[PDB]
Amino acid sequence: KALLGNWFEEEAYERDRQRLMQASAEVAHMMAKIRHHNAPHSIAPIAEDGYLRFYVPLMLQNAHTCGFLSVDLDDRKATPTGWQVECSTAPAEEATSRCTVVLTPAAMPQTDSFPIPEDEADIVHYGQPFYLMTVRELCEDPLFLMSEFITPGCASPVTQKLQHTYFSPDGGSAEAMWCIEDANPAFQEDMRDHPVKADDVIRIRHNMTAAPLASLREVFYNDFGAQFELGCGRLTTLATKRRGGPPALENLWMFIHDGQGR
Amino acid sequence: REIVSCQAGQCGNQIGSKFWEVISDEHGVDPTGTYQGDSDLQLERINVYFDESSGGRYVPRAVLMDLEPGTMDSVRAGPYGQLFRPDNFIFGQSGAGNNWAKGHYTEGAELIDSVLDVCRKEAESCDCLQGFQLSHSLGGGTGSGMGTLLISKLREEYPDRIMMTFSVIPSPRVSDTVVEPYNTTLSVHQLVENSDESMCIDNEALYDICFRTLKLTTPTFGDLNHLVAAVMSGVTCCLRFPGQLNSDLRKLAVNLVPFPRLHFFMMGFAPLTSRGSQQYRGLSVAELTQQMFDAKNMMQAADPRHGRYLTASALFRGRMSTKEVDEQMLNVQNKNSSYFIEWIPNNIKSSICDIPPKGLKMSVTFIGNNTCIQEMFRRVGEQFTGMFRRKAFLHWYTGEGMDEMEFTEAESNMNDLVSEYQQYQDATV
Amino acid sequence: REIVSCQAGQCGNQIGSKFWEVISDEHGVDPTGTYQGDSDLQLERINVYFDESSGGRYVPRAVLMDLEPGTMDSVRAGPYGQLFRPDNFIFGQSGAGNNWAKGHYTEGAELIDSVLDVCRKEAESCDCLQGFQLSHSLGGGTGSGMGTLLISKLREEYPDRIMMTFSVIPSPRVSDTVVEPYNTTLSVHQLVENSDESMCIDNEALYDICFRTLKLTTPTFGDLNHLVAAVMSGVTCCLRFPGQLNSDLRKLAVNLVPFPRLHFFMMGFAPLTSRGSQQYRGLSVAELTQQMFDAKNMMQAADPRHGRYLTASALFRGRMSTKEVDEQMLNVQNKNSSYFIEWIPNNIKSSICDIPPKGLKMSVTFIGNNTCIQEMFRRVGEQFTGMFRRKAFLHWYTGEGMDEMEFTEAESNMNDLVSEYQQYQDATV
Amino acid sequence: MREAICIHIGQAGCQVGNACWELFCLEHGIQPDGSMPSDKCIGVEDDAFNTFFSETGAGKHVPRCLFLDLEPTVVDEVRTGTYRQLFNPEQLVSGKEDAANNYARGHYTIGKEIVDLALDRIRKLADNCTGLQGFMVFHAVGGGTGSGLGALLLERLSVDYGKKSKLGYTVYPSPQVSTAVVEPYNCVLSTHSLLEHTDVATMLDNEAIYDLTRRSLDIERPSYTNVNRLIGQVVSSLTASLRFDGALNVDLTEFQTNLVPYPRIHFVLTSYAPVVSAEKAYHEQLSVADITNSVFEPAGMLTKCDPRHGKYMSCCLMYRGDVVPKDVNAAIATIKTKRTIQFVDWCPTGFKCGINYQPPTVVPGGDLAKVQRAVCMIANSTAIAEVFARIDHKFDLMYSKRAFVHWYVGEGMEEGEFSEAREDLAALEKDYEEVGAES
Amino acid sequence: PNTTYSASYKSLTEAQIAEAKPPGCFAAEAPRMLLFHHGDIGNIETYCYATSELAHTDRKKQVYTNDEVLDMPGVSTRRNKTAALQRSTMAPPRLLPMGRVAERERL
Amino acid sequence: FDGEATALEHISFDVSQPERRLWQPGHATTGLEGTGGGSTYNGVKDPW
Amino acid sequence: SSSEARAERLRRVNRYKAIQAELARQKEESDFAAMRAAKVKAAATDEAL
Ligand SMILES: Nc1nc2c(ncn2[C@@H]2O[C@H](COP(=O)(O)OP(=O)(O)OP(=O)(O)O)[C@@H](O)[C@H]2O)c(=O)[nH]1
Ligand SMILES: Nc1nc2c(ncn2[C@@H]2O[C@H](COP(=O)(O)OP(=O)(O)O)[C@@H](O)[C@H]2O)c(=O)[nH]1
Ligand SMILES: Nc1nc2c(ncn2[C@@H]2O[C@H](COP(=O)(O)OP(=O)(O)O)[C@@H](O)[C@H]2O)c(=O)[nH]1
Ligand SMILES: [Mg+2]
Repeated sequence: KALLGNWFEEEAYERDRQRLMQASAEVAHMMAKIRHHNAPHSIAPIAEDGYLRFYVPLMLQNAHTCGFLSVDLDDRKATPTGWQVECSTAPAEEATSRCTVVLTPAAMPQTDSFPIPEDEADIVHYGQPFYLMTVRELCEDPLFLMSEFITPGCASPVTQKLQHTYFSPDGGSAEAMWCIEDANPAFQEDMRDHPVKADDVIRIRHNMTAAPLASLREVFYNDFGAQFELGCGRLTTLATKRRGGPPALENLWMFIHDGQGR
Repeated sequence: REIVSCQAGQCGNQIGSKFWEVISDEHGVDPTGTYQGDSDLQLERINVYFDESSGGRYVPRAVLMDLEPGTMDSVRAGPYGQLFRPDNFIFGQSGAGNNWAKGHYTEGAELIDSVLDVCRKEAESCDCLQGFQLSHSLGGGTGSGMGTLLISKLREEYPDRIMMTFSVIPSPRVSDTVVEPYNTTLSVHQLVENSDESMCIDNEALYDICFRTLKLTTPTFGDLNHLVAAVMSGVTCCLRFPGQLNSDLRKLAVNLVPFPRLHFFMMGFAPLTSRGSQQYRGLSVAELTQQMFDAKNMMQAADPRHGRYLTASALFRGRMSTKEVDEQMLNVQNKNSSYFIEWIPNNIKSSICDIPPKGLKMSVTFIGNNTCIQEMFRRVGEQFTGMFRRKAFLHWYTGEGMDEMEFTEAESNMNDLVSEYQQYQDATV
Repeated sequence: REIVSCQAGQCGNQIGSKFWEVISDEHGVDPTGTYQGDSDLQLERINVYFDESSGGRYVPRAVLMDLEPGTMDSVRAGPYGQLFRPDNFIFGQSGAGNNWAKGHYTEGAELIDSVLDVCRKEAESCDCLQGFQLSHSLGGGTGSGMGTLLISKLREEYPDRIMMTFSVIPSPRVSDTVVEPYNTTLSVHQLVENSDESMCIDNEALYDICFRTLKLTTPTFGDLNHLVAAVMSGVTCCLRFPGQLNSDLRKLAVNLVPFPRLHFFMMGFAPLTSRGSQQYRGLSVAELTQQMFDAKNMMQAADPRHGRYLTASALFRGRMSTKEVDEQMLNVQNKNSSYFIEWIPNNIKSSICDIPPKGLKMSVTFIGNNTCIQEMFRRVGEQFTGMFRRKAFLHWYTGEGMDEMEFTEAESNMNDLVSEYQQYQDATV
Repeated sequence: MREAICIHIGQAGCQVGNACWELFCLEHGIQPDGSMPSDKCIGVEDDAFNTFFSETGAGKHVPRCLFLDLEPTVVDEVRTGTYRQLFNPEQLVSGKEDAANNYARGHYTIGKEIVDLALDRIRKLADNCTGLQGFMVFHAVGGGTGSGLGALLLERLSVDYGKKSKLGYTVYPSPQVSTAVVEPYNCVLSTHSLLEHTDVATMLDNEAIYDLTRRSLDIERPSYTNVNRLIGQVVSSLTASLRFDGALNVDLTEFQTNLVPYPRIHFVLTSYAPVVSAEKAYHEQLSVADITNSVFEPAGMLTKCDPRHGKYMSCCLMYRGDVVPKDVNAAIATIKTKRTIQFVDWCPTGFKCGINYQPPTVVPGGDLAKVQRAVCMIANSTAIAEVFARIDHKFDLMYSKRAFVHWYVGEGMEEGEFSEAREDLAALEKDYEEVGAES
Repeated sequence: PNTTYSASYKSLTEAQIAEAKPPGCFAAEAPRMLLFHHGDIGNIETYCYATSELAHTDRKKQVYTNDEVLDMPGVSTRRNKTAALQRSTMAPPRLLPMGRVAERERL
Repeated sequence: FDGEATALEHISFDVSQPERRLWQPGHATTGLEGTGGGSTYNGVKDPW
Repeated sequence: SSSEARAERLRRVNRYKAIQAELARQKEESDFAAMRAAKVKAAATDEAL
C-alpha cells in the first residue's frame, strides 16, 4: 500500500507473523472429529423372539427427550478416579458410532436370581447386571457407562438435580454395572428371570446407586451442538414420602433397532 | 469384632443411611446385598458391619428407630431401603413432637422394648460384639430422649462394651427448634453417664466447612451427611482393614479419655478440596496434619485456641511411612505447645490404616478431646437458664410425668462438666 | 532456593501472569501443568517457581491479589492462565477505586489477613525460600496501597529474606490518573523501608522502546509487558539454571546496594532490534554491551547521561566466552569514566547464565543503580506537592482514614532520598 | 456483582430512562419480551447484563430501574408501550396528581405520600443486588416532580444507604430555551439537594444537545427522542467499563475520586464524539486524536458552557472501540502542548483515561451512525460557575418582588427556604471561584 | 391515532437486535518469539546446552571444539529425570484404565 | 525392584481362601474354577 | 462456580475473536488477489479482442 511511515517495518512484521504462524488446522481437526464420531454404524436387528440380545450394537433412546444416549470423546477430565468423559442425550437420525452402545453381561448376579437357561445365555434378562460399552470404532479402548454417588463435588454438568453419569474405561467394576427393569416398579418383582422384550418401553438402573437413568431435557451446548443433560435419579411429579409411582418419562428408555419414540 | 449401629430420629436415620452409603461403597456391597468388591481385603473384615445370609446376601447390622413413622417409610425408598432387615424398622404412630420428655418417658418407653429386642437380636447374632454405635441429634425429641434411653439400656445390658455415640449438637446460629436447649441439656448428662465416649457434630460447623473449604453453593443436607458419614466410616478404618498401626474403638477410648467424664470429642477430616482443586493440591501428610489442626476443617463450632487439647487421635489411611506421619504431629505439638497440655506428654496418638478411601491416595480422620468443647455447653447452659428462669415451654415436659427437679439436675450436671473441663484446662503441674 | 511471587493490582496482575507464560515456556510446561521439557536443565530447578501436585502438575508459587473480580478473571487471560491454583485467587467485592488509602487501610486491609495466610502457607510448603517477589504499579490504588501493605508484613515476618519488587512508576507524559502522585508518594517510602532492592518501570520508556527501538506499529499493553517479563526472567535465570558465573538475589543486592537507602534501580534488556532488521544484526557480546548502556534501550524514562552510575549489573544469558563478556564492561567503563563514580572502581557486576531463553541465541539484562532515579522522583514529587498544597483530592484519603500529615511524612521520605541520590551524583574523593 | 440501580424522576427522567433502557437492551441483546437468545455459537451465557438486569428462573431479564413520577400519564403509556413485558409492573410507580412544577408541592405535600413506597421499591431493588455499585438518578430539576420528589428521594437515600455512590444526571435550564417560568425557582431550590446528597452531578442542558444534533447530524427537527438518545449514549459510554472488558477499566468509585477534588465540587460537563451522521461517517478518518479534539472542542459539547471562560480541573475520557492506550496518550500529549484550553495549576496530570473494547451500538431508527470508535467526557471544570451565575441571576430577578412564591408558600414551604437556597448557590459560586483562583 | 413513544420507541425484530450490537474490537498481541527472536523465525532453534557439559566430556570418546562449545544449536541429551517423569505421567485419544490400576494399587 | 508392580502382578490375582472366593466372589477372575459338575442339586449326574 | 464460568466464557469469546480477526485478514488478502487476477485477465481479453 502507501509507503508513508514505517511501511517496510510493518511489512516485515506481517511477513514474519505469517512465518511464525506457519485456525485452519483447528477447523480441520474439528471436522475430522465430527466425521469420526458420525461415521455410521450398523446396529443388529430384532431376530426370532423379540428379546434383547448381548454382544450386539444397539441404540438407546429416551422416552422424554426422544433422543439417543451419546458420548463426546473429547472434552474430558482427568480425576484421581480416572478418565471422565461427558455423556448426554442427542437427537440423532442414523445409528452413528458416537451414539451407539453395546450391552455385555456383568459378573455377579442378584445371589437371589435364578440360573439363566442355556438357550437364553445370550439374552439379557430383567435385573441382570450389564455394562454399556461404546462400539469398537469410536476409540480403540473400551468406554463403559457408569455413574457415582452424589457428593459435594459430584452432580450433573449444569444442574444438580441428578447424579453424574459418564463414560470411562474403568470397566469390569462395581460402579459400571447397570441393570434392566420394566416400566412398572410394582411389576419389577415377578419378572426377574423372564427375558426382556425389545419393543417395549423399558428402564435402566445403576446397581451401586440404585437410581434410574434419566435426562432432564436441559440443554447444554456441547461441541457437537445442543445436548440434553443425562444423569441418574428417580424423578416424580409429586415429592411424596416414597415416590416410585407413575414413573416420569425421564427414566423410561428403549433399545429397538427399528422404530423410535414418538 | 462386630460393631452394631442404630439410627434414632429422622436426623439419625438420614445420617446412618448415608453412613451405610459410604460403608457399602468401601466394602463393595450392592444395595441388594451382593458383594461386588475387587479384592479380598474388603471381604476379610466385611463381617463387622454386615452379616451374611444363607444365600450370601449381606445385611447391615443396623437398627432404625424413630417415633415418627414417615422417616422410615421414606428411607425404604432410598438406595438402601431393601438392604436393611424388614423387621429392623421400628416406628411409632406419631412423632415425639421435639419433646424429650415424651420421647424418653411416654412414647419411647412403649417402643424401647421392641428397640431393645432388635438390638439384642443383632448383638447376639455376632460372635464378639465390639461396640454399640448410635447416630442421633440431641436437639430433637425422638433422637435425643429415646436415643438416650436406648443408650441407658444398652449400658445396663453390656457394661464392658464400647458405646459409640454420634450426637449432632445443635447450635443457635442454625437453630430450627425452640426446645433445643431443653433437649440438649436433658440428653447431654445421660450421654455423660451412659456413654464411654461421645462424638459430637455441629450443623453450623459443617456449613462453614462446606462454605470456605469445599466452595459449594446450595446442596441439601446430603453434603453434611456425607462429611459426617465419611468421619463415621473412617473412625473404624483400622478395624475394617489392615494397617501398619491398627487400632479399635477401645484403644481410641483408652488413648483419648483420661477421666471418665471427659469424653466429648471434636472431629476433622482430611483432605477436603473444592470441586476444581483436587489436582491443584499435593496430597501429603504435612497438608493432612495442617488441615487436621486447622479450625476451618474442624466439624465442631469450638475454637481450638480458646481451649487446650487433652488428647488427640489421628486415624490416618493410606500407604505411607510412619516417621513422616508421627514426627509431623510431634513437630506440630512442638510448635503449638501452648495449644496442648503439659502434664500429658505427647497428647497425640496415631493410628495407620493401609486402605485409603476410594479416589484418595491418603486421608485422615481427626479426633480431639480439647477443653474448648466447653464453649457449646456454656452456650447451651446459658440458653437453658434463660428459658428456664421464666418456666417457658416447660408444661409440655411436665405433662409427660417428668419431674421438675430433673431440669435442675441436668443444669447441675452441665455446670459440673464445664467446671471439670475448665479446671483441667487451666491446671498447672 | 525458590522464589514465591505475588501480583498486585491490574497492572501487576497482568504483568505477572504474562510472565508466568514466559516461565512455563522456559521450563517446558503446558497450560495443563504437565512437563514437556527435553532436558533436565529445565527440571532440576523447576521447584524455584513451581511446586508439584499429586498428579505431577506444576502449580506456580504465585499469589494473585487485587480488589476487582474482573481483574481476577482477566489476570489468567493468557493461554497459561489455567496453570494458577484457584485457591490463591483472592479478591474483594469492591475495588480500590484508585485509592491508596482504601487499598491500604480499610477495604484492602481486611483481606491482607487471607493474603498473609496463603503466602505463609506457600512459604512453609517449600524447604526454605530464598526471597519474595512482587509485581505491582504505584499508579493504581490496589497495586500500590495493598502491595505496600503486604510487603509490610512480609518484611516483618521474614526480616532476613530478600524482598524483590517490580514497581511500575508512571510518568506524566503517559499518566492517566490524577491521584497518581499521591499513590506514588505514599508507596515510595514503604518501598524504601520495606524492600532490599526494587527496580522502577516507566511506561514512557517502555513505549519509547516499543516505538523506536522495536520499531513496531501497534504494540498494546500485552506486548508492552514483554520487556518487563524478559528482564524479571533474567533476574533469576541464574537461580533457575547453571552458569559459568552464578548469581542470585543477594548476589545482585550486595553488589548493587552500596548504602541501605540506595536500592532503586533503573534497568533494561538486550538484545533489541526491529523485526525488519534481525538478519543484519550480528549477535555478539560487543553488540550486546553496546545496546545495554544506551539511553533508549533501558526501560526507565530518564536517561543515564544526566546521572553517574553508582553501580551496574549485567546478567548475560547464553553460552558466551568469558573474556569479552567482561572486557566489554571494562572498555565501556574506561571510555565513560565520567559516567561512573570514581570512588567505586569497576562498577559492573558481570554474571553469566548458562541457558538463555529458548529461541534466543544470547541475551543480557542490565540493572543499574544510577543516580538519575532522582529524576523520576522529582517529576512525581513536584506534582505531588503542587496538588497537595491546595488540598486537592485529599478529602477522599482523609475520609478513608489516613491522617493529613502522613502525606507530609511521605513527601519528606521522597525528599530525603532525592537528596541522598543528589549528594552521591556529584560526590568527590 | 457491579450492579447499578437506575432511578428515573419526573417526565424527563422517565423518558431519558426509556431511551437508555432501549439502548441497554440493544447492547445486551434483550428483546422487549424480557428474554435473551441463547448464544449457541459460544455455548455459555454472558454476565454483563447483571449490572442492569436481574435473571429470573424462567430466563427473563428484569431491568434494575425505578420509574418514579407523580402523574400517571407517562408511566401508564409506558405500561401500554412496547416494553410492557420487559419492565417490572411494580417499580413503575404512578402518582395520582402532578407536582405542577412546584418544588414545595413535590417536597412537602405530595412527596411524603409516595416517598415511602418509592423507598420500599428501592429497597426491593437493592436487596436483590448483592454487589450494588450505586444509584444513577436521571431527572430534570427544572420541573416540580424532578426537583421536589428528587430532593426528598436523595435525602432518604443519603440517610439510609450511607455513602453509596450517586450519579445525578440532571437536566438544568438552558441559557435561552426553557419551558417554564418557575423553572429557575425549582432549579435554585434543588441546588441544595444536588449539592448535599449527590456524589457526582452531570450537566444535561437542552440547547447544547439541540444545536449539537442540528449541526452534527444535519437533521433539521430532531426532538426529545433524539436528545434522550444522546443522553443514553453518554450514560452507556460512562457505564460500559464495568460491563465490557477493556484495556483500562474504571468503575464508578474508580473515577469518582479522580473526578471530585473537593466534596462541594462535583458538578461536571459532558460531551461525546464522534456524533456523526451516516452520510459523512464513512468519508472522514475518525482517528483517536480526531475524536479527542472533537470532544475538547467547546462547540462539540453536550453542555452549553464554554470551557475557555474557566479552567479544567479534572477530565475523564471514556473511549470505546478500537482505540489503543498509546493513541489516547498521543492525543493527550498533543493537546497538553496545545494551549487554547487551560488546566488548573494544582492539577498537573488532570487526565483520566478509560478504555473499552466495545464499540458503541446504534439504535435502529436513530441518528447516530455506525462508528468504529467513540469517546465521552466527564469534565469537572471551573467554567460551570457560569450556568449557576445565570440561574441565580434569573432567580434574583423573579425574587426581587416574589413572583410565583404564593404557590410555594401555600404548599407548606417557609419564605426563608428561597433565601436559604440563594446563599447556598452563592456559596457554590464562591467555592468554585476559590478553587479556580491561582495559588 | 399514535403517540411519539409509539412512533420512536417502536418494536424491534431479532435481526435488528442482533445487528444493533457490533462485534467488539480484538486487541492484537505480538507473539513471544515474534517480539524477541533473531534469525530465521520459520525455524526456531534452541540453545539448551551446558558449557560445562560441552567442555568437560570423555575426551577419548568424543571431543567438542572451542567454537562449537561457544555456539551450537541444540538441546542437552541428559534426560533421565525427564524420561522418568514422562513415564510416570503416561485421531481419537487414548484413555488407559489408569483408574482401575489406581484402584488395584489402593486395594 | 518394583514392589507395587509385582504386587499387582501376583498378589492382586492370588487367592488365599478358595472357599470364600467361590462363596462370595466379587470382580475376581481367578479361583472361580470349582468342581466340574460335582455339585448338582439333583444329587445325580443323570438328567433332571 | 461463577468465577470459573465467567473465565471460561472469556476463554471462548477471546478465541472466537481471534479466529474472526484472522480470517478477516485472510479474506481481505483473498479479495485483493482476486481483484488483481480478474483485472489482469480482463486486460488480456481486451487486448485480444
Ligand atoms: N433532555 C430532555 N429534557 C426534557 C425531556 N422532557 C422534559 N424535559 C425538560 O425537563 C424540564 C422539567 O421537566 P418537566 O417538564 O417539568 O416534567 P417533570 O420533570 O416530570 O416535572 P413535572 O412537570 O412537575 O411533572 C422541562 O422544562 C423540559 O424542558 C426529555 O425527554 N429530554
Ligand atoms: N446433618 C444433618 N442434620 C440434620 C438432618 N436433619 C435434621 N438435622 C438437624 O437436626 C436438628 C433437628 O433435630 P430433629 O431431627 O428434629 O431431632 P429428632 O426429631 O429427635 O430426630 C436441626 O437443627 C437440623 O440441623 C440431616 O439430614 N442431616
Ligand atoms: N506496562 C503495562 N502497564 C499497565 C498495564 N495495565 C495498566 N498499566 C499501567 O497502570 C496504570 C494504571 O494502574 P491501575 O490499573 O489503576 O493499577 P491498579 O489500580 O493497582 O490495578 C496506567 O497508567 C497504565 O500505564 C499493562 O498491562 N502493562
Ligand atoms: Mg409532568
